[PDB]
Amino acid sequence: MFKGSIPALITPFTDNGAVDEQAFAAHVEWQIAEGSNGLVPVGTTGESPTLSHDEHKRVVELCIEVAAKRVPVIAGAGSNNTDEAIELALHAQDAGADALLVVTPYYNKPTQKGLFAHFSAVAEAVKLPIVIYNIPPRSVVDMSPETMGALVKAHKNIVGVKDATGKLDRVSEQRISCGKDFIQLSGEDSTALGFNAHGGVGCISVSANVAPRLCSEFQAAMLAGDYAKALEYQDRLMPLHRAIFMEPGVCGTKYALSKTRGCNRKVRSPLMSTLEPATEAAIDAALKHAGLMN
Amino acid sequence: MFKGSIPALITPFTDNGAVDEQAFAAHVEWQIAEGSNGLVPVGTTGESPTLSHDEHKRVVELCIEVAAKRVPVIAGAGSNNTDEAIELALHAQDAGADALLVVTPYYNKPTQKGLFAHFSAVAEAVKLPIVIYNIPPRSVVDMSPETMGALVKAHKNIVGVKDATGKLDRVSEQRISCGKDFIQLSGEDSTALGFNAHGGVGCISVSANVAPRLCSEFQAAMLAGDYAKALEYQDRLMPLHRAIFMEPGVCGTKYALSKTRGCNRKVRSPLMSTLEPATEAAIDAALKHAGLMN
Amino acid sequence: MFKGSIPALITPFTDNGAVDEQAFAAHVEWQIAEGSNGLVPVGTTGESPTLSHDEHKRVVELCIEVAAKRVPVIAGAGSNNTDEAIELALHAQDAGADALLVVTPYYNKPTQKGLFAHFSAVAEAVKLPIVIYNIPPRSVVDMSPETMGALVKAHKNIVGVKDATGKLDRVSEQRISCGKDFIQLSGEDSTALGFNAHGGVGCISVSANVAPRLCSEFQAAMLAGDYAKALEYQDRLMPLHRAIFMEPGVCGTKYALSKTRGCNRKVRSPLMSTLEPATEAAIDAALKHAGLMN
Amino acid sequence: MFKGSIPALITPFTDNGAVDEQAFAAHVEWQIAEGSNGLVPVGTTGESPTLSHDEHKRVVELCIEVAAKRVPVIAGAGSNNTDEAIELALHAQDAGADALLVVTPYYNKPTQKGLFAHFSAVAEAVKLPIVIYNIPPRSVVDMSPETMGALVKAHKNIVGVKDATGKLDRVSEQRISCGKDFIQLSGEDSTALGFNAHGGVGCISVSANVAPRLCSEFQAAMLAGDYAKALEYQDRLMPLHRAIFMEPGVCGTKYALSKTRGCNRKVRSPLMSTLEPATEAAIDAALKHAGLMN
Ligand SMILES: N[C@@H](CCCC[NH3+])C(=O)O
Ligand SMILES: N[C@@H](CCCC[NH3+])C(=O)O
Ligand SMILES: N[C@@H](CCCC[NH3+])C(=O)O
Ligand SMILES: N[C@@H](CCCC[NH3+])C(=O)O
Repeated sequence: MFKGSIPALITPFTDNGAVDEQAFAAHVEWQIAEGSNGLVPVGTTGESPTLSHDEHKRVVELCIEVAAKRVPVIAGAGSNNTDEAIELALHAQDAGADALLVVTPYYNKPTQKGLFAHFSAVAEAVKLPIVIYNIPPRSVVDMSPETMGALVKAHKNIVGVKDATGKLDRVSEQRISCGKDFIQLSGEDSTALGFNAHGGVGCISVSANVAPRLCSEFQAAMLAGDYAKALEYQDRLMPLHRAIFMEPGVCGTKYALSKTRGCNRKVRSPLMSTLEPATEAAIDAALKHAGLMN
Repeated sequence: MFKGSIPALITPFTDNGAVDEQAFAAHVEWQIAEGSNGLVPVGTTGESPTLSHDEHKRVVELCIEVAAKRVPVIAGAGSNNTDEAIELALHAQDAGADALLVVTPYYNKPTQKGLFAHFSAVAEAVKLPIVIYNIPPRSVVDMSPETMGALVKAHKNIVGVKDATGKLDRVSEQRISCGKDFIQLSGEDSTALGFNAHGGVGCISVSANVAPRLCSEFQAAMLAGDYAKALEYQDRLMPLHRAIFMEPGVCGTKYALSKTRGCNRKVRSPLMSTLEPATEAAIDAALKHAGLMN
Repeated sequence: MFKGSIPALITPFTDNGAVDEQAFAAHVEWQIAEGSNGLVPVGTTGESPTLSHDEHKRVVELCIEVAAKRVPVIAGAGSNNTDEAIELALHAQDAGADALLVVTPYYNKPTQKGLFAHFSAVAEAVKLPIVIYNIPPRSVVDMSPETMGALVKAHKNIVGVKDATGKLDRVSEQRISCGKDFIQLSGEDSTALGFNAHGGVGCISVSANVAPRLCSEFQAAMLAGDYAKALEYQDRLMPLHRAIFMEPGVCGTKYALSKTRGCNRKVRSPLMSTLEPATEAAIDAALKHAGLMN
Repeated sequence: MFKGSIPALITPFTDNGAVDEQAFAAHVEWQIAEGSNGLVPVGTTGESPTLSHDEHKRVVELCIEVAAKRVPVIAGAGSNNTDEAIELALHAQDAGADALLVVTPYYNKPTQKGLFAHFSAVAEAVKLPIVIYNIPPRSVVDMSPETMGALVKAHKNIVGVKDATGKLDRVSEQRISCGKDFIQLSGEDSTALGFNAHGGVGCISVSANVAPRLCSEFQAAMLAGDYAKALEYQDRLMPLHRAIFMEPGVCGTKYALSKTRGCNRKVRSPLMSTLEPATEAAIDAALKHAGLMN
């Protein structure tokens, strides 16, 4: 599949900061019931940076168990250390994941050849399909369409991109360098609309955590070529997309879910369990606009 | 009225550097015959910065004359000096322009309140509709959706935006702040596709100078809601969009037209009448890919 | 000379926006009396963008007349249009200027070869020494040390740079490409200290408009190699440097001068004659800290 | 205590990728013998991202052992996860470190309040002095002078900053918000000169790995107030500063040391053990210019 609305799942915690397994399972079940087309456990939105390797692996395991092969599980296996990425990738494969989401190394700022070496090493270590997570706003480095194309040519299991550049011309450039069959998924909720118009086939989504049905219907409209209907969904959802990201998306999302479903707001430091009053007011207004709150 | 494929017309020069009125008229005639839905004389692509006031005014006059009310003429009237913008706007109005394209002040970096004051002064001085030209990559400053919305509320003749931010979420934000009836036109050829998906109704276009029929058909497909067909045009045109802008777009465009139509490559310093061999090779390949050269 | 504290002079206006010749003359006389080492009429801070060519030329003329050859007059002759730069440069030369300040073309975004052609054309048109004004925060383009070095090699009258990159390693790179004898002047008040440590010999200064004596003494300390004393001046002046630029520097400066010397706050649109309360409070506090107000 | 030339030590590896304890010890001995005034084990340059926790802790231990209290050891204890930072900080304290270098969280992009919470939690967990490592080019987020000042007020053991903003006005702003006694150390080799002119008292240095004596003498000149001599060292060292960073600094440094001292170029993926020919040529030329190679 690798298409449609694919939530980058939050990782719920109890007040003491421990992983809340029952809350996570309930979230996954609800996501599937509401029409989410795939699942990304332990991406950015799943607070990958503040989980231990054991916790990361466990959340991936739990997601696979709960999904029960109903929709593809694209497991977060990203690291700025190639050894760690391989370790996480191998666990996810053994646990029964359907694909891997692998971020460009952050902080250490490798060259394009370093990016090639990193992704090549992961691709050679596993048999699973790999989705490249290109996110310059977080990793600073930016995998060029040329480097991406080289990886596609070299490795049959490098199958797609979660493109969080926010530059929609990159979709067009990636079509040229990687082919029309290369799976392009939006890494940004607010531009998922234009992204699919350029050739994208879905979105790995933060907002889908809050509004899985509306997000799935939005993606279904674009698959059907009904962009007029898709724009109606954008009118309905854009205030939420924006409000969730006024402060870190993880925190915006957990606040939104605390209002709609009574989810816990707890996150791990340096993320904060609190938000500014204006952010909360904007999220409240966006939820009302979307019809998720009265 | 203001929609579809709207070329930001080049201003052809003769070898002494003077405006070539014959070549300009022929270009306008050909643009209309090939399906262009409107005309922007003396925008960025028309080398507004290197024309005198007299020359600027004359090119606007000539465009109006040649158009003969067949398509709307949205006259370039931008300046970083409010006095000059008013002077150019008043001339264009007297000459018979249908609208004005007014850029955000460049170099002097005004505040949001300065932007408001600038556009308010222009709007109060004329009766014509005004399209705000928001281009942070050139002007550095960026008119916020809030400032844009305030201008829309304050002035009935502020009717649209040529949005060259390259941030397609801005279209969605401008829909919220300015309304669904606010006329949004892409200021970037390469993302015109996603731009319309977000609610845009056309593109003020550099590439239309070279491929007016293909660009018009591309825009027509999106107006009809046929985004699958629009993507086919993007496949055909993207190499050209990219190649024209490897070096300044004015120079890329004039090279392309020198190959297809024998147009003079002459531009005014600090723009160059020459390009790098790799740029010319890429433009050549793009023209062949688009079916404009054999 | 071309060294020490060189104010980029404000252009005072009367309430109706006309150039106030008597106020300008008084400002220049006071600057010289307080120890300013040179003068830049009609730079950015002189509101070059909103003066007509006639007004630009007149202010340059007046500055030359008032200075009476006591300190060098480095006349603003910048334009994004090579023809206009030459026109302004030739007038300044005829009027008796000692040098020219020539900005990198803004808005139209030329290539490095375009920058070379622009500065070469100006250099060949005049006999006067030229100071390149490299300001990427306004012009977007950035003259590389390689391009700068090429201009120095090609033209004996390209003698220096007003470097507003804010990247002090550029001073070191420019020493390599242009030589140790190349005159480097800071284009940023807040980093004039580190700039001279790297090999700079002065600053073309906004803050010198407000505190010419303190700025001259600051520069004199660095010339003497007394960087400990220079740091004491930085402690005294930094709050003013910062406060003046919270909003556009022209407006911050004119407010500061309205408080200390009763100068008119009038500027030309899109600059504003007003500031936010917090900006005015910060400038007030900075003036008190510097000892310019009680 | 914390001043002068402080190398951010490389971590040498053997060909199997393991930490080379013999080579690391020899490097530390040589650094101290050549005049380095302090040591930072397992910073960015020490490849902190690609070490395991056990390896990170071991390299810190070894550095402390070899130093034998001759110069202060400022142990790398940075993480984007507050729990990990605390774990690493507590180990370093128990091992006998003199201070901690703690980076702003990377990738997860916390708010200013998140930064405050992160550094507060680390400061409360240990008794050791903490140097904040502010590096927007890697972490994206940027600790403001206001947030830094708040941390200084709240915690007596937050004593300094490794400032890698490359904005030298920040030193002046940090003097205001944090006080004149706040220990400011340059996080950039190429602007260490201007940094100290603004009030810095040293540099945590990549280049010191290659040229420890020249870097120590450079810093000694600035401490003595001899900025003319310091500039002479900048003339000698600038080509090396630049060449080391054409590609990742770790790799530039290890190449330089392979030429001068026979050090292994081995790094951990996604860093590469190879460089472009032009980079190696530039490093070669820089070493010859500095008198480190014939
Ligand atoms: N905090 C580290 C380790 C996380 C390990 C589990 N995902 C990082 O962001 O890379
Ligand atoms: N070169 C000036 C004047 C151009 C006047 C005609 N458009 C500018 O770019 O603002
Ligand atoms: N406003 C135009 C013309 C100014 C002419 C006098 N300096 C510009 O900024 O280029
Ligand atoms: N690769 C992870 C863990 C490194 C742990 C040792 N410093 C990171 O960069 O945060």
